[PDB]
Amino acid sequence: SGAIYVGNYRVVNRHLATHNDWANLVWEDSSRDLLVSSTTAQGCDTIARCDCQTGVYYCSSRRKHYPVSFSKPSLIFVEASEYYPARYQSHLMLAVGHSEPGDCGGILRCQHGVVGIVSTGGNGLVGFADVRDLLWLDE
Ligand SMILES: Cc1ccccc1CNC(=O)N1CCC[C@H](C(N)=O)C1
Ligand SMILES: [Zn+2]
Repeated sequence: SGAIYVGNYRVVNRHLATHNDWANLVWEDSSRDLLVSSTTAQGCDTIARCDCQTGVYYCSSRRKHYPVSFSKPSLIFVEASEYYPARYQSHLMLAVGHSEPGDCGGILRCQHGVVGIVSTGGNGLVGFADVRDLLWLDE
């Protein structure tokens, strides 16, 4: 679990969105596993606007932060799950690092701010949904 709170927006994994997220829907994209809802309170987070390929992520299944080198956002095949059929997930970045399904929502950050959130993984890999291209989150 986990979310990004920037301005009057809450960014969550689309597969973990609540009934309240859907009732306050701003934008969603199944191919990216992202959903953004509106908030009444002002958020605590800053979004990175950069091309960093290193950063640090929070891993809830270890209660620890880990440094990672990750690939640029790209189109990657993801096997069928209970949430989605087998498909290509877009804007996904992979890195070597521990992850389990409940780690989805953990933030990846570089020195410029929030880069993305955990969305997939397994076998010593962790995959992050990028948010750096969503320039509208800042206004
Ligand atoms: C092993 C692991 C580690 C971290 C996260 C997930 C997993 C394994 N489940 C998994 O990949 N999916 C279920 C949740 C939604 C995911 C998606 N983006 O399509 C697909
Ligand atoms: Zn950066």
